[PDB]
Amino acid sequence: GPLGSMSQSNRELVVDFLSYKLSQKGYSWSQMAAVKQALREAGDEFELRYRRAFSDLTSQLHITPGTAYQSFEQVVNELFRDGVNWGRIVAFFSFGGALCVESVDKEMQVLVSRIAAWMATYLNDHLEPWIQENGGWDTFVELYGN
Amino acid sequence: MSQSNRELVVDFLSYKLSQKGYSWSQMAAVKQALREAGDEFELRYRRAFSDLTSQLHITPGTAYQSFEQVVNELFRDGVNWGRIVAFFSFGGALCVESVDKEMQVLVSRIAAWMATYLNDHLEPWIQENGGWDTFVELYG
Amino acid sequence: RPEIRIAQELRRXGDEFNATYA
Amino acid sequence: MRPEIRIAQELRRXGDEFNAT
Repeated sequence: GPLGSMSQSNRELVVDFLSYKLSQKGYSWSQMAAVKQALREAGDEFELRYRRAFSDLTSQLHITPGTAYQSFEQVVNELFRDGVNWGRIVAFFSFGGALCVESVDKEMQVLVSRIAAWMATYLNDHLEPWIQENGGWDTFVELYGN
Repeated sequence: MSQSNRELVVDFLSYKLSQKGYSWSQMAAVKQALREAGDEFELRYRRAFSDLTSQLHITPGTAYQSFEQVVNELFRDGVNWGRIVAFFSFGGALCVESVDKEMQVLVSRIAAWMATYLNDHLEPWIQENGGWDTFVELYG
Repeated sequence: RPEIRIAQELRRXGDEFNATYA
Repeated sequence: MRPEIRIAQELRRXGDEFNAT
């Protein structure tokens, strides 16, 4: 196996397992593990309730590697064109996840790695200012966690 | 904060991909197989382990020696993947027990003891037996 | 247009979602 | 009959049974 990250990776493996076992018993390993869990759960609930929003994204958007970036950016710019709330942020994550899954379904696998970067850039550049002003991710966990 | 936002994207997408049978990364796949095996291990042998962790009488003053004695006896005559699964499950059960008893300070100590044992005493076997990739193929 | 169509649905659904749990 | 050894020998047995399946 790969030697170059063994020390850190083995640490992350232990943390991941213990985070999971603690969560299963109603506990949280850390603030960040709790943000991650709340976002996974909110995304599950959003996709459960609004499933038809996500149907046939790649054919409706005519997604190709050459057009994916502009299509992604146009959707997110319209989503937030007139402001931000936590519910719209959940929609943003759920949209990116659906686009990744359906890009893989449609044999455009290279798009997963790019969407993830496009999502992180938009989060850091355009959503983080609002998030800081509105209580940080801890307030999202307060409002949306269990 | 920028790095935390990246990790949040990575965690969300890794989960969504795995829900549909796809994998973000090898590390994501090892973590998933380990979570699944740990759940299946505890499902089958829960009744056999009833009270056994309670019986260790975990305290801050005795936790380290109790942890070492258990893991040294577990691997006394060798390593296999099932005993490694048992090792992780044991550590998780010990962590849950610590919080239950209001000994939350033990969680980070237990996590370190597990990583140390994994790095120093299990990794040689793991390297010889296919790496974590072979674990994923047998248990994923 | 398709980008705007889906984005407006996401926006309307996000606000409704936002309204329920918080 | 030490509690540490009792849980460890159950972990080992169960571990080995799990490994075999």
